Amino acid sequence: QWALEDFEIGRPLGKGKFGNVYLAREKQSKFILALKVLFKAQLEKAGVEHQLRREVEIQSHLRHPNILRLYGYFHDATRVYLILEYAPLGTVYRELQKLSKFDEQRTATYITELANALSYCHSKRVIHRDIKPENLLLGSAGELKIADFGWGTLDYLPPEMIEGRMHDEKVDLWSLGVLCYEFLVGKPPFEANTYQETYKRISRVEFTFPDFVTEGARDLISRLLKHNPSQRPMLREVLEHPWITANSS
Ligand SMILES: Cc1cn2c(-c3cnn(CC(=O)Nc4cc[nH+]cc4F)c3)c[nH+]c2c(Nc2cc(C[N@@H+]3CCC[C@@H](C)C3)ns2)n1
Repeated sequence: QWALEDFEIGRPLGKGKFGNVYLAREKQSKFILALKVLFKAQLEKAGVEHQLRREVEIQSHLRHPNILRLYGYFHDATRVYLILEYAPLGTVYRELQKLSKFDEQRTATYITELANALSYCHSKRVIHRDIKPENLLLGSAGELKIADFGWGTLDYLPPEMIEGRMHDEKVDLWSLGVLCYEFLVGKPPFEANTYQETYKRISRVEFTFPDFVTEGARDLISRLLKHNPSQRPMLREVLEHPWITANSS
């Protein structure tokens, strides 16, 4: 249905592992959006193709306020184009580089917004499995918006995923705890200088808190960062946690 001709391309917003995402404007409507321009080569040469058709069919039917909407797609001779919602306030990754760390109030609200989005996702049996600051964006109101559902650093992946074992929706609960720690501390709990140092830290669940981390934050992260998935809470408990209710908005 769509074609490059129907849009006016703007500045590059960011370069990713398969191509770049540009600011764009559909000519007739004047609708501002994000144009993820990915190379057919870089994608197909790494056997990724199947995940992009997934991202297409998942992100398009996925309608929620905290989920980057996908309006459509197309593919010319050399490249592949996904027409996406534009997050005026950019990535959470960039915000965290600017601020270094986020306060208890900004963290709680992001976990809440992630939790509500993931709660909606776990209904259609949609598990993200790849939540990380780079895939978390910010709408006009500074509200969190998740991108890239088609699915590499180990940081946010739980033991089950890395060890090649059976995984559930509980994978995203763990990622929420790696994020909650990261947003408050400024680095993820298992951050190491090698894949193998990280693989060991995640496997043995070896992480520490700086002095400033609140007891309620120490609690939630510790509840979420459990090796056995069953022992992790579920989203309705995260949303009802005393640290989240006290500090969220
Ligand atoms: C980078 C980027 C991406 N955007 C998306 C988007 C769409 N898809 N995805 C996922 C994806 O591209 N993934 C991906 C790409 C390639 N290969 C593998 C992959 F997995 C993110 C939507 N909106 C944006 C966006 N908006 C911005 C606003 C401002 C405005 N800014 C605010 C702060 C202060 C100042 C600088 C002004 N800056 S950036 N930025």
